[PDB]
Amino acid sequence: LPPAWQPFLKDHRISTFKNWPFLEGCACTPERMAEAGFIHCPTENEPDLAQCFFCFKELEGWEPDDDPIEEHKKHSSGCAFLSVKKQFEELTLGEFLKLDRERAKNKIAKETNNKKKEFEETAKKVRRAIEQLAAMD
Amino acid sequence: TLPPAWQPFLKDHRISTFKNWPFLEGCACTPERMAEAGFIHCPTENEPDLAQCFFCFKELEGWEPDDDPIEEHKKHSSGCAFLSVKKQFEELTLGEFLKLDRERAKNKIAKETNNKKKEFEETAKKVRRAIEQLAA
Amino acid sequence: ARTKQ
Amino acid sequence: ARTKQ
Ligand SMILES: [Zn+2]
Ligand SMILES: [Zn+2]
Repeated sequence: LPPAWQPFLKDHRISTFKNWPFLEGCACTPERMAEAGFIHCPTENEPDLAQCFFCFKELEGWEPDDDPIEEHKKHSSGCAFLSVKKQFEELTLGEFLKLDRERAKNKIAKETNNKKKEFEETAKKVRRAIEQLAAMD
Repeated sequence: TLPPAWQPFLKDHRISTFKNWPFLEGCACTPERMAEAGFIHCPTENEPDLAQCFFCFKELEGWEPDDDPIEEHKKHSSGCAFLSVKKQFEELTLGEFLKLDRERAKNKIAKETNNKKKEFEETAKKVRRAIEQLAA
Repeated sequence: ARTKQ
Repeated sequence: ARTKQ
């Protein structure tokens, strides 16, 4: 399958959890995170960072008795992947294409929502600098 | 956006391949109907009306306007699993689809293999002939 | 039609 | 668990 679509497959998603700290004895294992749609996106700063592949919600701060599904419902109730009940292979191509369109939309929405935030931050700085000149300063 | 490898599974892609197809309105083997039957247009300098099943890779030239592309496909490549496929592309399950693409990859390899055999037999023919001539 | 020959 | 920041 093309790389673009691999995140739709659980075994791919599991394979992302390279150094996941929570393992057996825990509620949020790699298996269970992946069943819930998450992938592992670690960084230097947020080493337990995980992201829904579908709605792109990013969650860190994971505790061991967290149920990844219950967490995904709480933090991103809108996510259509939570509605999906059939296994990947039991999907029709129509249904699958419908979903991938919804994912592309979510992705765009997220990128858009970031740009707005960066911009609003930049505007704040510019405004401030101008206010400071107007102070006679 | 489906990867280019899988585009041929879509009828509207297949239709789009018939850039300078001669048989159009009035005719039984229109681009629409060739594509509904699984063909793509693979013209050449030498075989300008050449068409190929995307699935079983059968290549058919010699098209006449009254030809029903489906009936021609059944006749020339009855083995083709694409002919079994009743459902529309989007009504297929992913399991069913993946099953098919695995069969296409098999057919492709079989076809590649069948070409190599032919080239070899062709080269053998030449070598034979050259040796016969030198025996003289 | 007929097979590529 | 909690959102990014
Ligand atoms: Zn989600
Ligand atoms: Zn065929």
